[PDB]
Amino acid sequence: KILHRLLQD
Amino acid sequence: HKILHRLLQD
Amino acid sequence: SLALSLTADQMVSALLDAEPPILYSEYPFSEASMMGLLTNLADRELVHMINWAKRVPGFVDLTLHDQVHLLECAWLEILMIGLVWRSMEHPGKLLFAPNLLLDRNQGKCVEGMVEIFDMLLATSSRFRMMNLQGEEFVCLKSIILLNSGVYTKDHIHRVLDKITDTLIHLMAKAGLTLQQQHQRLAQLLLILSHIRHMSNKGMEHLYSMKCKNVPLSDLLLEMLDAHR
Amino acid sequence: LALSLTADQMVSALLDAEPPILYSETRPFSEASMMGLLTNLADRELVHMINWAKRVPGFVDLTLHDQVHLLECAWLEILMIGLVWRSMEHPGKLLFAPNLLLDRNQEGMVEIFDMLLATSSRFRMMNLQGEEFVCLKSIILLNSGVYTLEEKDHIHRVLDKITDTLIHLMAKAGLTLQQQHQRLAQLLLILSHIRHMSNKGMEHLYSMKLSDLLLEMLDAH
Ligand SMILES: Oc1ccc(C(=C2CCc3cc(Br)ccc32)c2ccc(O)cc2)cc1
Ligand SMILES: Oc1ccc(C(=C2CCc3cc(Br)ccc32)c2ccc(O)cc2)cc1
Repeated sequence: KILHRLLQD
Repeated sequence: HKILHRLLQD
Repeated sequence: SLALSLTADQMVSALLDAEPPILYSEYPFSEASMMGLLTNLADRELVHMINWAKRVPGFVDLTLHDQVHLLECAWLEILMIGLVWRSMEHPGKLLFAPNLLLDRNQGKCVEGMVEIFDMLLATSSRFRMMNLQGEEFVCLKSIILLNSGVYTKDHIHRVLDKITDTLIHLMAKAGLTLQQQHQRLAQLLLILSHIRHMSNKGMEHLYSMKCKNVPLSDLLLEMLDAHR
Repeated sequence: LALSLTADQMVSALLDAEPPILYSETRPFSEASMMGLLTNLADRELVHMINWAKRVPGFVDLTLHDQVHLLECAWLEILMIGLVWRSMEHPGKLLFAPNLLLDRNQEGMVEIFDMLLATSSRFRMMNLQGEEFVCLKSIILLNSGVYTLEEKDHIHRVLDKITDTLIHLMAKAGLTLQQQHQRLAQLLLILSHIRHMSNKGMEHLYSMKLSDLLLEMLDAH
């Protein structure tokens, strides 16, 4: 998920 | 009109 | 008038005496049978809700058209919060009727019912943890009736403030400090946001199986068509 | 952690975390074009919201799974209460972007439009303060998906803090204890309508189902 990735980056 | 009307008046 | 003059005790007693009765189901494992029993129950509950709404202080003062609008807007919310309240002393269960106890497994028959079931159970679990009182419940239910459709009005806000003063009074008469009074008030009202969510999710599912042919009652169809 | 910050520090933290008001992409036409612009705007607003949520006290203390779920549940709510906040001093119009004032007369759009307008009129009537707004918006993020092994008493603790934060602001505003409970109730009852507008807004979006991130947020419902 993009949302999970943006919460990481 | 509506059944809700009658039940609100009765 | 009539509602703004009453004390918090008179407000509570009025709401308690106005409480609708707990109806019984018809004397399930099928989609048709399941929705059939729920539809039949909800329709008969609506008739009692309308009369309960009449005995809600301030609701009478409203014009007929506004009374219709508020009921059309919050009828499923009011049905659900009542269900949640009935299911408090039945953890992991939903008490639609004294002769109709249901767990999340029996909601697998009807599409979308499982999701709403869990949200209903989570709400009942929250009332338990908060130890919600009946005096607080009747206040929350009256708020839903007056608030939910108020933005779709000055007098209604005044009555809402009265119920707010009533809720604080109940918590102040319970031995809670000022900090605990606001906080619990906030915790209760935030749940109404979830009740709104369940109603909207429940509404679109009812409308889904309305165009797809259980035959909803004429009253339910009217309430449902108010939400397009 | 974040459960030690005073009411002033809580407000300042939220105010400093405030995302910017993004611009959209001035002739006439169009319904497709209309929702094409709102989609492009919301998509870029999402990126700021995600990093805004990180700065929300207590949100970073939760697992990646819960943070995803909370944002998936309330992203449209947060967008709409921000929209309503922008359009406070613009009666009868919605400020989607500083270069985008839309009135009511410009499928299902106008129904939500009027609800958004009514919400903005309510903020104007109550004279909503920015300190109160950032509290409400943070409440939405934490409360919307809290009821959808693991305990969530931490979330309730932060919510109770924001409640105290809200009350502290109003006590400094010279409001009496009765006026403090009432307006507190008034603010939180609006969140019920904000939830409603989101639900109605959500279903209209996955009925016309273009942004990649939005598709993930939308499929969550
Ligand atoms: O026609 C209907 C069928 C069901 C509901 C209700 C609900 C509850 C769970 C549910 C799940 C789905 Br999917 C659809 C509707 C409903 C409901 C009925 C009675 C109550 O006291 C409370 C709620 C109302 C009217
Ligand atoms: O993909 C979209 C498109 C529009 C919206 C919004 C709204 C507002 C009006 C509306 C009406 C409908 Br019907 C559906 C969505 C929306 C919205 C966009 C930006 C904001 O800052 C706030 C909200 C969000 C995501």
